[PDB]
Amino acid sequence: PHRYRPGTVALREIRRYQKSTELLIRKLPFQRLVREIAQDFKTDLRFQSSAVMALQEACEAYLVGLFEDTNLCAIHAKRVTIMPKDIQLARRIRGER
Amino acid sequence: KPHRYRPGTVALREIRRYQKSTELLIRKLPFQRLVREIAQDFKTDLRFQSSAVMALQEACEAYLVGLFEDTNLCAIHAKRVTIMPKDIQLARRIRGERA
Amino acid sequence: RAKAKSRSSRAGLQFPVGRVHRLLRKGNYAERVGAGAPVYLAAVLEYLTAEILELAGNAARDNKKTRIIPRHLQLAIRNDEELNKLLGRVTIAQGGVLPNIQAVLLPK
Amino acid sequence: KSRSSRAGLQFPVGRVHRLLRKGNYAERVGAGAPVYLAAVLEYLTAEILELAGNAARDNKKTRIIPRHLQLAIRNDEELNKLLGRVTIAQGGVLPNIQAVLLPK
Amino acid sequence: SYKNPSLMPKEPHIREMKIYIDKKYETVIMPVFGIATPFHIATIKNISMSVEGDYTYLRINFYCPGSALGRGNIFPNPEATFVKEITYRASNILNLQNAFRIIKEVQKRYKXXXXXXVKQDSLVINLNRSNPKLKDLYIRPNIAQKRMQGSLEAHVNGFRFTSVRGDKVDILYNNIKHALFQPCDGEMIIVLHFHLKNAIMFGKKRHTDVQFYTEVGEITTDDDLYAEQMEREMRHKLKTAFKNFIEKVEALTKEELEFEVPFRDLGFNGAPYRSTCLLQPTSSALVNATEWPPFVVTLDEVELIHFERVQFHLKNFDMVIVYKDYSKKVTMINAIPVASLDPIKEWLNSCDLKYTEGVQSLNWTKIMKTIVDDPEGFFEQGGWSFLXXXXXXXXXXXXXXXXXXXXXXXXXXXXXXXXXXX
Amino acid sequence: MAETLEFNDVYQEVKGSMNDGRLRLSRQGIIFKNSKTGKVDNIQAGELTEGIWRRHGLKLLTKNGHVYKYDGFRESEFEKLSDFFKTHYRLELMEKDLCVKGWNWGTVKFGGQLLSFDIGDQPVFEIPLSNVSQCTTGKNEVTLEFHQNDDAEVSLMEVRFYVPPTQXXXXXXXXXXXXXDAICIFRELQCLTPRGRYDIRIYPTFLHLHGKTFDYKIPYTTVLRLFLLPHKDQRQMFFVISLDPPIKQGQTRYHFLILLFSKDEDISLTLNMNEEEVEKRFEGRLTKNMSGSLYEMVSRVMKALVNRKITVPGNFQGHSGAQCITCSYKASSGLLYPLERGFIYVHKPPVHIRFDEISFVNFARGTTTTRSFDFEIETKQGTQYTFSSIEREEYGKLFDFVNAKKLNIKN
Amino acid sequence: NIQGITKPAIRRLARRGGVKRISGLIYEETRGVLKVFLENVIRDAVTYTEHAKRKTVTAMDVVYALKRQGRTLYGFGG
Amino acid sequence: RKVLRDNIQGITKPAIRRLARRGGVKRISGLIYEETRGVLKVFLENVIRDAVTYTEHAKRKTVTAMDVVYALKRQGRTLYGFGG
Amino acid sequence: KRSRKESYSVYVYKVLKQVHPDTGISSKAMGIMNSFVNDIFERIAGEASRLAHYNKRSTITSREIQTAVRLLLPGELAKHAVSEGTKAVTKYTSSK
Amino acid sequence: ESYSVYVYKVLKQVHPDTGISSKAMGIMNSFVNDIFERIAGEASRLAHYNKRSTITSREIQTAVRLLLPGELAKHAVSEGTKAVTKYTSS
DNA sequence: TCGTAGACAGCTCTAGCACCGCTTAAACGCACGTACGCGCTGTCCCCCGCGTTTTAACCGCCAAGGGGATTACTCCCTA
DNA sequence: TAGGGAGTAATCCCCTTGGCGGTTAAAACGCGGGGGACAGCGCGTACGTGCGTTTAAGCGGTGCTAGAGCTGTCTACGA
Repeated sequence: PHRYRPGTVALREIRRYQKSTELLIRKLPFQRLVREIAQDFKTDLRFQSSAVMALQEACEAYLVGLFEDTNLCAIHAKRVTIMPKDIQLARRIRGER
Repeated sequence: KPHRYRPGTVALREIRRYQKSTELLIRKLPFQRLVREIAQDFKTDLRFQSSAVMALQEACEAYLVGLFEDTNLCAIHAKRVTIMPKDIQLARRIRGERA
Repeated sequence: RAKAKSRSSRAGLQFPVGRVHRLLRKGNYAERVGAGAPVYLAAVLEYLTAEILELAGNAARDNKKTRIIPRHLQLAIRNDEELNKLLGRVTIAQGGVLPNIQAVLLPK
Repeated sequence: KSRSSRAGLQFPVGRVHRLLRKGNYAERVGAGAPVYLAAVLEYLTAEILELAGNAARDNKKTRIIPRHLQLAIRNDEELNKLLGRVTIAQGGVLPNIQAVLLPK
Repeated sequence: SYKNPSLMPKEPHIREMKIYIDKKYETVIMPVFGIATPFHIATIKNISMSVEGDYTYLRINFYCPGSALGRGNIFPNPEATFVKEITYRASNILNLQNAFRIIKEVQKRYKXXXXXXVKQDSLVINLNRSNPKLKDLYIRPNIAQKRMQGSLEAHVNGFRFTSVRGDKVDILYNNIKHALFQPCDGEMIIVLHFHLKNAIMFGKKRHTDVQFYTEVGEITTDDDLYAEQMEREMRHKLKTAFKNFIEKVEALTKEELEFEVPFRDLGFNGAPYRSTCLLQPTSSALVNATEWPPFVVTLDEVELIHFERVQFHLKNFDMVIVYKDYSKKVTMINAIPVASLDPIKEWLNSCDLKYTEGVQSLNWTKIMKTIVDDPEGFFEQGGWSFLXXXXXXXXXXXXXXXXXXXXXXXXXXXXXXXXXXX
Repeated sequence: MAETLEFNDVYQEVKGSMNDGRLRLSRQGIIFKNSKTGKVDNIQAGELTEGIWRRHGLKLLTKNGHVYKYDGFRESEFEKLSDFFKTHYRLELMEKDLCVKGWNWGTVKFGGQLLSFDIGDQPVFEIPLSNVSQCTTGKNEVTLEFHQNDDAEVSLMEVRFYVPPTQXXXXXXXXXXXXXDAICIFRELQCLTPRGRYDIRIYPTFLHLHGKTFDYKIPYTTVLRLFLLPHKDQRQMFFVISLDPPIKQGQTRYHFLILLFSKDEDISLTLNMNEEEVEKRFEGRLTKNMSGSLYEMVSRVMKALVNRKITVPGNFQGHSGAQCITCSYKASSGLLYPLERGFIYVHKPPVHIRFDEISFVNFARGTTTTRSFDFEIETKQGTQYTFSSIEREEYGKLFDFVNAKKLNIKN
Repeated sequence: NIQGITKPAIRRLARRGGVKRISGLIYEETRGVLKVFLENVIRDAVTYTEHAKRKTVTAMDVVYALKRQGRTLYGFGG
Repeated sequence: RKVLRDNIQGITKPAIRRLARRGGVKRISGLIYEETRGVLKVFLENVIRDAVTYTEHAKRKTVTAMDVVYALKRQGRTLYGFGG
Repeated sequence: KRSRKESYSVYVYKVLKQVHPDTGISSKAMGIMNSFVNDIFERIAGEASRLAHYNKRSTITSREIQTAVRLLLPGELAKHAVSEGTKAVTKYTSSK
Repeated sequence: ESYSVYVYKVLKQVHPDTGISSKAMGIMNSFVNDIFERIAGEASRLAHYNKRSTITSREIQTAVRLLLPGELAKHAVSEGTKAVTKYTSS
């Protein structure tokens, strides 16, 4: 009975998914959430879904750059356990605050 | 004695003192010599506005202030007292002038 | 024609209409601009600057200094929500800093 | 008969010059300015097409894809330096293998 | 280990130089220089291995001061000299790794053998005419992995949550300290929570916060307005049957068991459970019974109150519930509103606690260990006047020429040469 | 009395798994001729005073302080050897089996040649001074260093106790430990791996790192090839040592020693050895007293003690007279000094690269002039050394020096 | 429904982030900053979408929104 | 008039220290120092370059604060007061 | 041959005296505010140019400038600026 | 409209052995519109700055060297000036 | 200041939501395995501060000057 | 295709570029040196991960109303 040792799997997922461009969360809960936030000011918002995928890719790539900066915070700590302190640090040094 | 204080509590008083203040810290003559130096290092024929010199000192010390806040806010997460260039490397990195 | 009366007063304001209309003709922003729109702009900017100078005079009264220093202006721009967020990338000539103090840096 | 022929350019000086007529950036149009503009556009066009051919032959493919263009972004950092926050549809990133994350 | 010389080496492992683990005798036979000594599992810390090629190295730490006494005292004889660690070596031509990995599950089942064993009294069931028997109740902590459902049955010195399985969870009245009733007044659950005084053994574990809710939620994955009539009518009929259950257990408890009403007037979204949900007071408790777990505090054993981090742009600050019992550990409630600060302050003034804030923080369990050195002696050492401020050893401010220059700018009298436009 | 009841197959446990021998008996004494060493042991009618019947065998307690652990005797040998004893010895072989309790509460008692750890009148060992290698004390853990005689079986190496710190007492026989003689004295040398400052004293066949916390021995097995390295500004002279075997700390090893010495570590060094003695000992490389530094005359001594030449450092200057530049590798800024047979790093950690392992070097070409080129190396053993953040005027010279060493290039 | 993003999709993002040991409070932090960036782009695009006198939302609103904040996408028009 | 040298190295330690104390930095290893000399400086060279790109466009040997304004707004490094 | 220098100083100078007569001034602050207003004027005017191109419109109403305000800067104070400007527009467009 | 006809023709001139996706062409016309309007707006600014009415290659070159200084810019200026000179020859 | 740029009234088009249905997969989760963050401990260590020198930043005043602010003809460009 | 636009010509004029004789004040060196910075224990508590299943997605297909695209005719406000 084998139980795969972690980290090398994460290396393969770095080599695969940081290379790849595909969606991680599935499309339909995403789109439901898109129209869910869209209703907050106005009704009747028909969506050319190409724009929705475009903003999906844009926000996810923003998240990925944020993950990079958060991992920069982690290695600055010389640690591996992640804190939202570090995330807001990445915000304010990014220039959000 | 000569009474040595806590080495930095007087400097803390100085930090609180000067952060209230708004004036320059770079003296005009080697600064202007630097301006003439580096400008002619690009290109000669330098007739200068001293207004351009003072605006440059404002801009460069404002960039210094950006470096200071980047330094000290990394020093928040440094949990250290002595300063590393690594802080400034991450400062330029998240600043994005080089990454 | 008649006397060139102040259209600033026709907006109840300080600002000149035909001058800013010349400015929009100079800036080449469009072929044309609706007539109340630069007046709308001038009124908006007047209100904005009014909020600014009001809070600046409030902070100067907090300093009890009539003659304006740029640290009045500095703590004015630092001590806000909205325009403080809006005006981030701007610094001030002889501005000063936020004198931040850390008690974690202070010994016990 | 077009000005792309007199300038020797590939890009339409008529189309760019009409969009400058629909531009109203200044008063009048000095006719050498859209020529110089389309020349620099053709320059950077051939530049990025050579970069795309190099990224395609480094990945042994033929169809131009934005993954090759993203390799040109992430690997030729002049492009990412000019286009910092400007992003690319279906690009990915580098799987950037850092030093500490490796064993030993 | 062995208290018998006849408890011998069952195999003399001196004949093999083979290490051996013996869980059935709760010991381990180790060849200590040709002396295959048995060793108690309760005398050993742990073991690990380092590879260098063939001749690996095994450290074996033992229970000793610095390892089990400290240098706790479940073996309080430190001046009797112990062993700290030993270190074996073995090449590779082994079984030592195999006997090495056994110590893990040996200590697992050995501390399983060291079980903690609060079993309540068997409740006398009273199936009478005045028996409040309330169906459709959801226990949390659940017995199975699913949400267990059942039916609560009230008696004279206990309740009887008869499960769907029929497991009669008996909730003694001398067990409950804080009975809670969150209504469904806009809520998604309407709970009969019964905070006990005992961690009672049921389901799999020993529980004190046990709640009995009924989820009546709305949006899930599966102009007329009659489904909202259905929703209002079913919420109201269920909640009024629950009020009947309240006034019938008050006909059985005789108004002795407080269904402590949520003080949602002083409600806020705090987080001592570190999940911001509806926090509002009750009789002697702040509560978060709208979720799991419900928050139970005792206002009564509180010496005083220190608010933490009351400082600019700290909308989500904390507060030290300085208890009378410093063995009772103190929670720091995240997300305390600055708006809800002063009403809870004057509510603490109604708890006879003068409102005392602060910004600074420290290790609070360290301060618990500091005040149990001497309770009134720490009070001599400033006490909780330490929470604010009490003198120092420095100057003050002392500034100099902090004034506007006479030669400074003032573009007052600008110009009169002005006109209009064309 | 009886002549012999001979054994040729029974153990005497002599410091670990020490196998069988030859237990003959004589008419006054008891003869052990080992099957590995051949040393003749005689325990006579006056020496044998007790034999412990623990698991069984004649664990013979003489009054020597010695424990002759004869072992491999069944319960039937409890009397038929006692019938051997019944003329003059008449030995009451005690049944115990003193400590099966598995329980550690007992007393450490210094024996004169032995050491007891008594558990309720029944100790667990009396392992002799002859069967210990070294013994230091501690606080509160006395370090007993049993250096085993290279046994491939289960081999006990290090033992330590909870010993209260000689509370109204002293290290009696612990002070009566073995002498591991100092010749030359190198105190308070500043070491980077480990970070701090320690001490060194030179013994005739090895050395001792002395200090406070992590301070050990330096066998000449460890030194294998002298590595002399300068500084890029020559204000220092690094001195990095291939500690092969690595000495340890208690958690990890010490694979390579970095010594940060300035150019001003300048003192004459007294090798306390005669000129006629070093021509015997050092093969004409030192005499007694040559002046120098804590680098130069040190490395003269070190070349003498390794009796091995120098892997020459990189005398190839990269740019502006520097030996190399600091660079980022393994999240450490340090100096990549080339070698005659490889490379060496400083200061985290002591990464020694060989030339006869490098399959190729390979390039990760960066962009900005502020150190973006990256210079990785794949060796034939798979050990990749991926050096990051290199300049241009320096990397272009590194390129020429790598092609001078013919280390192949992938891109 | 902020929990429409699954924690495994976040782990997918985080190994696409290349980030290893992840606290539980990381997830809702990221959800909040997600909603921030989200709602800013939504606010601006919806604002011009109302100003564009239309209901059906195209990608030119995305172009203009990402333009103004400088978060500009290539591939679609500009 | 003078050889263009030794003025960035002419920048003294305690001036930098004063800047970092209004910067609020508490204790500093110098090795930061020369680092800073290069980075701010280059950025300065950058905007001087930009100013050169203005001033060569401006057909002058005179250097004004106007080109500073155009640069700093194209920097994102915005400043008021000195609007010329 | 006149070539008069031009700014906007006496306006805000007088409004300063409208709400703070006692408070003095610096020409430092005058440069601050002139640089500020030329900045914000440029920003909103260029965004109006952008969006007039985006709406494909030769004209720019104050619908355009109102959404350029509200897009470019939020705030209830921005809505109050909309209120004041709408007031002055309904003023002058009524020829009053 | 698009320049996708012209971009595809320049593609099949300088790399005829190269297929293309539609998103690649979208990338192409994307930075075409982007950098075109960047240069156009900065040249409009510089037409406003030094009191200028019509625009030539001097201001465009200056806007380039502001935006991108370097040697790619140098060869861009070289190609632009030689194409302008080729237009000037007739 | 005129005339055309959206405005208004129609005419016609296709797209995501609604609807029925079932397979395939993302993910909770539960206990098991795990590994490093923080506190303790120890071991240093490099600018802070005090004395002291010491050498450079800056005003008065001189001395002119030179590229630019200002206004006048004159030839040149484009929707 | 004509009338506004950029350039060459003349006259003058403000700033600073250089620099010395003074002024005073910021900074480096010598040295104590201590409060702060950084590497092993140690452990346990939060984080990574096999099997069941539990339910979400959306395509295989079709309807559809309505906001949007295209066409004809038209009117008033900044230039």
